[PDB]
Amino acid sequence: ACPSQCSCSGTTVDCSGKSLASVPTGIPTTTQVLYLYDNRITKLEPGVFDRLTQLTRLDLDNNQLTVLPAGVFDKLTQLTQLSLNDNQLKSIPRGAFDNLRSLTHIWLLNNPWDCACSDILYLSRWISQHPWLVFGYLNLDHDSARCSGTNTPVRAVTKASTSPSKCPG
Amino acid sequence: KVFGRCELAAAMKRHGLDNYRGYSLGNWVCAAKFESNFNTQATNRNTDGSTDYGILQINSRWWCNDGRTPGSRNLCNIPCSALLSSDITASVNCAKKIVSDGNGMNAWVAWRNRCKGTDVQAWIRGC
Repeated sequence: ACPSQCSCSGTTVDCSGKSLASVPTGIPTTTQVLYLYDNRITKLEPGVFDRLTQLTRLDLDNNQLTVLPAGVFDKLTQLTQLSLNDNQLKSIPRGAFDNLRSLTHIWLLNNPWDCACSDILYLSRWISQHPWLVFGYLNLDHDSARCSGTNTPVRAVTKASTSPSKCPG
Repeated sequence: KVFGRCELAAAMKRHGLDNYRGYSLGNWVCAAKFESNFNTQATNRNTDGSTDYGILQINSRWWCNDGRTPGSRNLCNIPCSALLSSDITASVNCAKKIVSDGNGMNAWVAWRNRCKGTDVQAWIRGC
């Protein structure tokens, strides 16, 4: 059973470029590649991916996300590729990437990463600890995830530069 | 085709890269040196399934289509093979697409490290 808005070849489901506002319902549990890139998704429901444990590639880039739910990638233990680039993310929640033991490629760039705020520290430290994982639009580039305003690498940000005072809410 | 430095500099000036988004000519020559040593047929297979093509090692995940990278976006709208041609036009136009703002050459890490900060116009002199 492949979702109506989506084309489906074997275990690949393709919802890219389809003017979508939300993640289609009914993605089969055996999906391994999931293209959701180039849409108008603005949010993700907690647990939207939880049952999709066979995913190896998930493209979420070029949507309009502002925040990620906590735990959103926790079940994705076989995931090797993750694109997050060209969204509107300011931070990544504490521990988003911790269960991602098969990860080899993540794309993070062209997000307004907010390096003035305390919430950025998980990510800046994660990238510091995973210098083989972060790619820009060509190859490996652990500097490609950049601070809005300054355009300096997120990886470089320390506590001394941040304040909880500058986080949302 | 493996270009000479001068011959490459002239072709890039002809295709309007001199001062493109603030970046003067030697910058583009310098970047091509480190990416491909001026070889238009340079090719590199990546672990993600994509491949890099041409004098500036442009990628098949994002920029060009080679028919063998799934989920590729072809943002430049050329076949990857147009990037292996002895005529650099397509490589230049695709380099123009990649360089969106006045910081867009940061895309080439070897450029950022080996070129930026130096006297890049040396790559243009003597011609």
